Amino acid sequence: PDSKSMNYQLLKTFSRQPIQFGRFLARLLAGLVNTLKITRTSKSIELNLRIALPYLTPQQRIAITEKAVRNELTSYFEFLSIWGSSNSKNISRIHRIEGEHFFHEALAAKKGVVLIVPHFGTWAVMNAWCAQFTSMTILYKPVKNADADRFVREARSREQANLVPTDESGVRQIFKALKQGETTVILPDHTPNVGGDMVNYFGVPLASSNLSAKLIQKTKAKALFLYAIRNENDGFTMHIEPMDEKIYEGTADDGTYVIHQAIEQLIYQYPEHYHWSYKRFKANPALDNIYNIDPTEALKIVDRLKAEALKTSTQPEPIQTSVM
Amino acid sequence: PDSKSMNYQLLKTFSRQPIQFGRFLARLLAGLVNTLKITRTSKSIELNLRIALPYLTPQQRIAITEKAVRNELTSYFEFLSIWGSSNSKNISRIHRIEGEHFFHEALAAKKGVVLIVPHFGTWAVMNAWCAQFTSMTILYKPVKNADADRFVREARSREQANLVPTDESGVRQIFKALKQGETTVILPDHTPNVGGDMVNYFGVPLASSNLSAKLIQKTKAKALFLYAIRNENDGFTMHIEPMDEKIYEGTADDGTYVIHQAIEQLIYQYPEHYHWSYKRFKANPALDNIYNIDPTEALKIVDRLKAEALKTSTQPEPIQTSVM
Ligand SMILES: CCCCCCCCCCCCO[C@@H]1O[C@H](CO)[C@@H](O[C@H]2O[C@H](CO)[C@@H](O)[C@H](O)[C@H]2O)[C@H](O)[C@H]1O
Ligand SMILES: CCCCCCCCCCCCO[C@@H]1O[C@H](CO)[C@@H](O[C@H]2O[C@H](CO)[C@@H](O)[C@H](O)[C@H]2O)[C@H](O)[C@H]1O
Ligand SMILES: CCCCCCCCCCCCO[C@@H]1O[C@H](CO)[C@@H](O[C@H]2O[C@H](CO)[C@@H](O)[C@H](O)[C@H]2O)[C@H](O)[C@H]1O
Ligand SMILES: CCCCCCCCCCCCO[C@@H]1O[C@H](CO)[C@@H](O[C@H]2O[C@H](CO)[C@@H](O)[C@H](O)[C@H]2O)[C@H](O)[C@H]1O
Ligand SMILES: CCCCCCCCCCC(=O)O
Ligand SMILES: CCCCCCCCCCC(=O)O
Repeated sequence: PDSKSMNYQLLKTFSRQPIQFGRFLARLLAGLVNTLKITRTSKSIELNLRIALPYLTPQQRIAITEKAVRNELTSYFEFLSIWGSSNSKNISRIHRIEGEHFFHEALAAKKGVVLIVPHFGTWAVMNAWCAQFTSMTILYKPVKNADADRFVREARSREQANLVPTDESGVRQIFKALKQGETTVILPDHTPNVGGDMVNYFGVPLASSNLSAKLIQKTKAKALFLYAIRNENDGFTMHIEPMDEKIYEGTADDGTYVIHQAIEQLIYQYPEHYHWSYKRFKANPALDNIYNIDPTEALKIVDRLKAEALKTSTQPEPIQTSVM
Repeated sequence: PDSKSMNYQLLKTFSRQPIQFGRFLARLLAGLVNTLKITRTSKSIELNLRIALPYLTPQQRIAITEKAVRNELTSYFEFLSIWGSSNSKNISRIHRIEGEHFFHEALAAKKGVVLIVPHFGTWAVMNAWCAQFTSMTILYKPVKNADADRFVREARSREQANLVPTDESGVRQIFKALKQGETTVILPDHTPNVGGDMVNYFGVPLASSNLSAKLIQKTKAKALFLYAIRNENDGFTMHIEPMDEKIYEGTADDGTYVIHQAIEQLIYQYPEHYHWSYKRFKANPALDNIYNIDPTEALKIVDRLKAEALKTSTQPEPIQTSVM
């Protein structure tokens, strides 16, 4: 009787679509199979977990890898439902919130609020809820495909999000919004398309955005660390956590490192909910090709590198922050 | 602008489903990724094409393999739409029919009609159309999953198909229906679960059903060879072709071989429309593990085997039909 290798509701919904729908979807899936994109993604997830969580045993690593594949794909289907739904419904999708106090307090302080959202869990579900208490200005990068871009921006417009370009005009508009006491959402854990700073990530110096830290340290806005995880029964639990006050100290690179620590701790606790498909660890000049070589050699290069970042740090010369 | 890496209608339909739908579908897809079923299927398609069409060049073989992956997946989504639709709509899905004359003539003869349908193209689309001219009795094997079985049988009941078990009681009911001048549909190109006859298939002796030939040679029913191919624009072209009269001669094994020839010719003409995922070539005691070993060694074993089936055939002893 081995089970739920389909549901009848599923089959009936697919069955009621036009033939064109099925043909287009099959062409999409087949394109994914024929170009090996699915295998490539699975292997990048596996390598990333080997890099960041080297203490897992082979068995634990298999369970986590399989669950992370499942969970990230699930998150993206969930995003489809979220971006097809009204604000009311998306708000009612939040069943439990932890740390709401810090959000309302940060809004009371009227110094601005920077919501720091890693690519983790079902993060797109939080926006509707946040939006009922504050205006939000958000960096937006148009999706490469026009129809998808279209869809996403109906979603964001329904949320009343103020979308701004991912360039210095968008950054200026975010500074302005924070000055007025409003809110922005930054996902800080991808590699910037242009620039910037070599900041350690799981012990590996990686080129990293400084945006969060620059906004926070200049405006003295409050920084909150946010994430949402699906519940056993169709709901989500949202978590709001204040950023360590160290984030205000030092250079933007120092604050960036504090954000990195928060991300690391979240992953350590919930490794199966991080979105591991992204090829983050390529962002070092020694690591440009680690997703394209033999996984074991890749790991040896990474280990060499983490080994040098320690002594060059006790050493007074800035080896690891030098960009060439 | 590279394109139709999604459509907006697609995204909006997925977006309007409940969150449960997305979670269940992602769990399904992820299960497929995590158990390597997708890679395994792709490799079985590739091996089957190497076995049956050894004259293809590597480039031609890649184009055909990719198109066959696309086309079989497309066929199954099309089956979903067909089995969710009314008879009227499914009939209007047939835009062009070739050889309709032979079908109406076979019904006029009132000796019964056996429709021989390879697993090819979009074969499930033909049933509704056939059903408006004749009653149909069909072998049915319950789908392993209960919900899917459910769905499929609403589809067949709406078609007024008389489903019968895949055992000798079903065979007796099909004989009875043919005696009355009615029609049956047999898909003859899979390996039987129990028995039977070593019949050459692309030069390889494979255990094969004899059902079609036994029905046809006893009842003298007319045998028609049927297949449907999707058109450029959302329709399908159906093809009805009389079976070579040799099918009436000799043993059931001889008639089975005539069906095999018809299938071979259809594949030679339309290799991209055959459903190549099925592991048909395992059905020989020398070939039990060819989908699980190195593809080149597999092909060497197959070539050895086709090499012996020739001389043992000119030789008077029945080497290849001996079942042990
Ligand atoms: C219909 C097929 C089934 C549906 C599921 C398809 C999964 C598609 C995921 C492909 C890989 C991720 O694809 C990537 O997703 C992110 C969101 O994370 C998009 O990001 C886009 O939306 C987010 C949030 O509104 C913005 O912050 C971002 O600026 C914008 O570019 C990227 O533009 C897209 O390239
Ligand atoms: C100029 C920096 C030099 C260092 C680069 C070295 C190698 C890079 C390692 C990982 C880089 C992956 O390269 C690319 O980065 C961009 C921009 O962040 C990603 O884009 C992604 O991040 C941005 C920022 O949150 C999101 O708006 C978007 O949803 C997402 O898809 C691309 O999906 C990825 O293909
Ligand atoms: C919701 C996910 C997306 C939908 C697409 C899913 C593709 C599923 C295909 C899996 C592999 C094929 O799965 C197989 O299909 C054939 C039809 O060809 C089914 O066959 C079933 O229906 C046919 C026609 O009504 C009958 O002749 C047969 O007796 C019956 O068992 C098998 O019971 C099933 O095991
Ligand atoms: C007892 C015969 C001894 C020879 C067997 C030697 C190895 C077999 C090689 C290929 C066998 C594959 O083994 C199995 O055959 C059965 C029955 O036909 C298939 O079942 C399939 O064929 C039947 C007959 O049309 C369809 O009703 C059904 O839709 C389809 O899924 C299974 O999908 C396949 O898993
Ligand atoms: C610790 C692993 C590196 C961080 C980057 C993960 C972000 C996932 C976003 C999904 C995607 O766009 O591919
Ligand atoms: C010439 C290749 C062998 C014939 C069997 C193909 C039938 C495909 C049915 C699809 C499936 O059930 O896996």
